[PDB]
Amino acid sequence: VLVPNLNPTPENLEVVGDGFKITSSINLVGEEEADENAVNALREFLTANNIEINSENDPNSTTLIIGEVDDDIPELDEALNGTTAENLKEEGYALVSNDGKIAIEGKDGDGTFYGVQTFKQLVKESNIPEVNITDYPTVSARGIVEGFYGTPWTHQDRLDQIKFYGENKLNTYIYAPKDDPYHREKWREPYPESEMQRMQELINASAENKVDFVFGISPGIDIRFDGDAGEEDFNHLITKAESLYDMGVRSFAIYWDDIQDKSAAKHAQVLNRFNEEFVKAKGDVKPLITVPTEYDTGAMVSNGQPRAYTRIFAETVDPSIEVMWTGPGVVTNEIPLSDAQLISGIYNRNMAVWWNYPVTDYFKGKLALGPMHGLDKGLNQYVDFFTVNPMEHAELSKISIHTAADYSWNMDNYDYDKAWNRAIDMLYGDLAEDMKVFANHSTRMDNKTWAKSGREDAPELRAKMDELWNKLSSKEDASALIEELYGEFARMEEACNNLKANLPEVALEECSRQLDELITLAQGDKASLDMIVAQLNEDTEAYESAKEIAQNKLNTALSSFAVISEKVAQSFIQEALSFDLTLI
Ligand SMILES: C[As](C)(=O)[O-]
Ligand SMILES: C[As](C)(=O)[O-]
Ligand SMILES: C[As](C)(=O)[O-]
Ligand SMILES: [Ca+2]
Ligand SMILES: [Ca+2]
Ligand code: NA
Repeated sequence: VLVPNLNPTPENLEVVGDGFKITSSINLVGEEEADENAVNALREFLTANNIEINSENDPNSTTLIIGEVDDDIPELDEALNGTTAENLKEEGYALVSNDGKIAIEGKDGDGTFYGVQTFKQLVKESNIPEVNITDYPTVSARGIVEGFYGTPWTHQDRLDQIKFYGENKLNTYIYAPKDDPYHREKWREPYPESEMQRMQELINASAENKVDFVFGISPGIDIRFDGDAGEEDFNHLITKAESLYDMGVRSFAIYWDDIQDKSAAKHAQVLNRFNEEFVKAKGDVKPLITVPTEYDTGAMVSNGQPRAYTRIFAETVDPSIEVMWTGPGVVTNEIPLSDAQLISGIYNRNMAVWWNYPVTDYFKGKLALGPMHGLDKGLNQYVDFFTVNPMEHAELSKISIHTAADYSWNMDNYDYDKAWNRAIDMLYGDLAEDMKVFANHSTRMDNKTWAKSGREDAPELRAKMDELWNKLSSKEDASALIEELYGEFARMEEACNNLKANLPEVALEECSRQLDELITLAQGDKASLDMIVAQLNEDTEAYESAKEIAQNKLNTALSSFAVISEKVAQSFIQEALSFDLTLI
């Protein structure tokens, strides 16, 4: 039995046997000791898969042994056969499946939860490969920052995301929706009881899935620093955090991104005192997180030094506080190692990243369905906290989010093309190949001004198109390539028609306009080829009809709100329109 697709990619995986079939009922050893959340996740799986737990041990049944390094379970030590989570970093685990026994040992509880996650990905129709795995993340915090503008996620969207994060070993969710005044416009005041159950449902869902629910506060709207409105407003900040602490919040983020009010020393004072009086006082609270007013390299540095704010902020903030930045720009092609080194150097600490992809709020007509791209594979040298800013489109965000889980857990081995393919395969099953056709055309984000990021759209198709123009302007035979391109354009329309018919409403409601748009472009792309063949056949009537169709298909794509494949399927039409074979 083969190893299924896994996400994230485990650090170490060795195929050690032929694989075995899990029995209809199993022996469960260790559930009394092992991490509750981890056991609950196992039980949920076993139920959904029709695998019963024996009330009494039967040596003919499959044995599943679960626990932590701390625990003393001899059945665990036996089944692991020398493999252990003892030497592993936090969230690490060991997984051994060999000859009727599956053994999960976490370095800690989060770790046993993640082991279960790998187990659930390993098992297909009762069959499991025989493997030994030791696994642990590259980066210590890995998650989503809910920082996009436009229509907020629904409550159900959120619950589903949290469960999705847990399944793919993402441990951070920074909560900050624009339709929640208690994070900004009413930052001072605690949640009323009418909003309590909703917030409780998020806190509990997060805790169950080993996701740190980070509560992001943006006081900058109207926060006062100076004098006694300032001792007032700082105490309001404590009051709020205390009312959230009582609900179960153990992680906090304070934003200075939108304030116009701009004093590094004042922002950092609030942060430091909050840190001493709250986060250190509670003992229970994770390191404080902040977003400075200058949060991209262009805004932070000028002329080979930091700008005023950044120098003062870096000098004043406690070393234990987590500082976010977006890379070399707000939305940018890359975070090269050199940029992380620079910023990390200025702050004399490991940085946190806020990565603005797949967010599309700055160019909402296009969907960002690409992988993590442009992020240095050695980034962990200067960064120990990684978040992505997703789209308002929760369901379709899962594709790039899937790749972020792999990038941040197994950075050194991250392969953007393979990770992209794995995301669509795992998310879309039988609809995967059709989803690839469409999503391949919608990875590159570019608002034509300040914001651009992402793998280029449909690169292989781009290259074939370029080859066509090259052959045709070189008096070379392009017969076979013309045939091949007709096939690609027909395949584009076919895949989109399939997705329209078979995608669930939850995806379809996010992408239906972009599906129609790629159909229109595929049809304009076909017409474009018809122009070429017409010229080759010296059929002016066929040329003129195809030209009129191609121009129409281009014009509708340009007018529509939806945007896709600008540099490829769209641009090909304009290229064909302007091309004239008779001059070669
Ligand atoms: C600052 As933004 C990338 O959420 O528009
Ligand atoms: C084609 As590339 C190395 O910019 O992903
Ligand atoms: C570029 As033409 C042949 O439509 O004038
Ligand atoms: Ca335990
Ligand atoms: Ca358009
Ligand atoms: Na033409």
